[PDB]
Amino acid sequence: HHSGLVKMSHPSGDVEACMVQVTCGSMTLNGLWLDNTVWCPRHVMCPADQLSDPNYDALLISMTNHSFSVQKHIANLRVVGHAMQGTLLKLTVDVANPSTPAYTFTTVKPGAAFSVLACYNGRPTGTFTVVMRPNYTIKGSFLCGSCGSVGYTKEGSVINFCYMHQMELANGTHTGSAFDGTMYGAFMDKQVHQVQLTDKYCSVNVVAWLYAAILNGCAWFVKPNRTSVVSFNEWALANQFTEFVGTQSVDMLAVKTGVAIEQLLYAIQQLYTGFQGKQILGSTMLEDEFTPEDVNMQI
Amino acid sequence: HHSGLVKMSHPSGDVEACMVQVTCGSMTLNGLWLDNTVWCPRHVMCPADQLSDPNYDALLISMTNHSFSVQKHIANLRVVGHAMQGTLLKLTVDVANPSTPAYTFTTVKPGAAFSVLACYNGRPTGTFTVVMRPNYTIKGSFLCGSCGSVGYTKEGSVINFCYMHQMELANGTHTGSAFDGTMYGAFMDKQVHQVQLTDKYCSVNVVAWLYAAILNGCAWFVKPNRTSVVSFNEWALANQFTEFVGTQSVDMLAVKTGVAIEQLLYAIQQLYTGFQGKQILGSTMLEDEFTPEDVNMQIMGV
Ligand SMILES: *[C@H](O)[C@H](C[C@@H]1CCNC1=O)NC(=O)[C@H](CC1CCCCC1)NC(=O)OC1CCC(F)(F)CC1
Ligand SMILES: *[C@H](O)[C@H](C[C@@H]1CCNC1=O)NC(=O)[C@H](CC1CCCCC1)NC(=O)OC1CCC(F)(F)CC1
Repeated sequence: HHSGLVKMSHPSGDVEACMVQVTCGSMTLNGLWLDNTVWCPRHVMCPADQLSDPNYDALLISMTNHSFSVQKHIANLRVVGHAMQGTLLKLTVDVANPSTPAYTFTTVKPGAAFSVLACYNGRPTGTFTVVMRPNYTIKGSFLCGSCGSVGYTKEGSVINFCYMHQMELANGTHTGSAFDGTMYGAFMDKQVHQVQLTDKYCSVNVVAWLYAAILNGCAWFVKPNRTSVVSFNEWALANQFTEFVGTQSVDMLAVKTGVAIEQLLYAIQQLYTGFQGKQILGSTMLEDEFTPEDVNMQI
Repeated sequence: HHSGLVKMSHPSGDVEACMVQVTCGSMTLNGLWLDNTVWCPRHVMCPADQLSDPNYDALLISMTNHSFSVQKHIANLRVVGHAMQGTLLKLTVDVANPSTPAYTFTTVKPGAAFSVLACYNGRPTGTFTVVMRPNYTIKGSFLCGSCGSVGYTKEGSVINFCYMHQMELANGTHTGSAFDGTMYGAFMDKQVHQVQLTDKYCSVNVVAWLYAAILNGCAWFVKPNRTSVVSFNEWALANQFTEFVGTQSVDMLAVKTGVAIEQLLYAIQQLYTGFQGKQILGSTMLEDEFTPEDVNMQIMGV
């Protein structure tokens, strides 16, 4: 029995209408056009010469409004302002985006999922869902020209913008900025080798996934035994798991199933070292990319 | 090394602007509004007590234009005509959808992937990608209210509409209609237990996935040895694989890597038994849900 638990993205329509192309001299990439503001990565200012260690203060001083050009493919936009905020540019333009959705800015924490609209030359090309990993990188699919693609969640018709794509690490994973301008995971926007920390299992997501299993008729791993939040978090330090942190969302799953979070924490301690011949939701390894909210929504 | 080979859907905005709610008595579901036409599953006509063997032909005659209420959410639309085409209703409305995309109506074949815009009460809520399986079912996530949700691809500026959701089977998979009004597979729009055929591995997609592995620096499974297409296809009949049919998209993966299809058809015959402790792209079994087009786009960008 297919659980129907699949990797699901938000409808991208509201964001597609905000995507523009931004050019600065020879560099071009994607930006996000909200009201009279265009957001893009500041490295649009770098020539190919100096990608190893750009001087962003000197680059910005050297610029005028006329240094930037914004075009819409998904309108006639003139840049009337330019400023830096962390690793992002905040360009001001003269026309307001008529299709600006209600929005907010949020900084996601490890374990949370968000949707990415991948864009090339301001044209949306694909959408996928990613989980912010405990080492503050994401997987997903990003090729040359995708910088400035944005990640977002939704609450109603309210879009919470949370990610603007910046770079790929040598291991093929990715990182970007929040719209407060800080890079996820302290990475520097310099083309200089930087090492991701080790990845961990997102405990709270693993729990949701086993709840999903129980809801689909797979509960052989539920015993009466319990492990406390506090004991489990001590066990997790030593075994490559994140701190467990309960939510209203996870509690709903306990009520639906009759199974308590503590029972699954114990279950995870045992399953960590193997399934011993058994399957769960078609896997032989614990899965940590489905959040509690995914399981509530989809089952 | 992370491949960058992920489940990726088309941007759904072109399709969001076409989704409406269609109501007929008790039943409510989603519809697809293109120009002056609204398409929806015909069982919206069906009263809840008569779902096991509905007489659609008599249900339709009994309706008037006022029996159908159509609401946009993402105005009210006046129904000025109604007709049945196979398992779908074709409603005519007095306003042409001002945001109709260029579109076609092509039925997809097994192994082909498409994007789904899952909707409830005419409100788009999620998008995901599915593969039409050899037994004409799809996986995905569909709950009460999802009927009339649509699946599509986009080629150039043209959206191809290929799926309108109708039902969930006992094993949790799903099926529906093509926009010519046929149901995929044998299925009928009757709420009755129905025999779905045995599933199979999608050979061409397994080859694309092996090519993605080669491109990502993982080719331990490649040997000089080859199996021809005709020989592989005869073997496939006895081992739960589809016939392999090459395409230009696969040929490009072969040109780019230097590895011939026939070397990968040979490899599949050896990897079917198991990988014997190794992995391919973080997998210990063969993956058949990524197409050659996916691999060309996501790894090479074509
Ligand atoms: C922008 O579109 C592009 C996106 C990349 C291309 C491949 N996959 C992606 O996600 N970003 C870059 O190409 C990025 C540009 C530079 C510009 C100067 C400031 C810093 C970013 N370079 C990049 O991602 O290269 C990696 C190399 C390995 C590293 F660890 F050093 C980080 C930078
Ligand atoms: C329409 O929105 C709905 C979508 C279903 C509900 C649960 N998941 C889905 O994908 N479709 C139906 O409910 C469908 C309607 C009938 C009405 C007469 C014409 C033919 C289809 N019935 C259906 O899917 O029955 C299933 C329910 C799930 C099951 F496992 F119990 C087997 C029968």
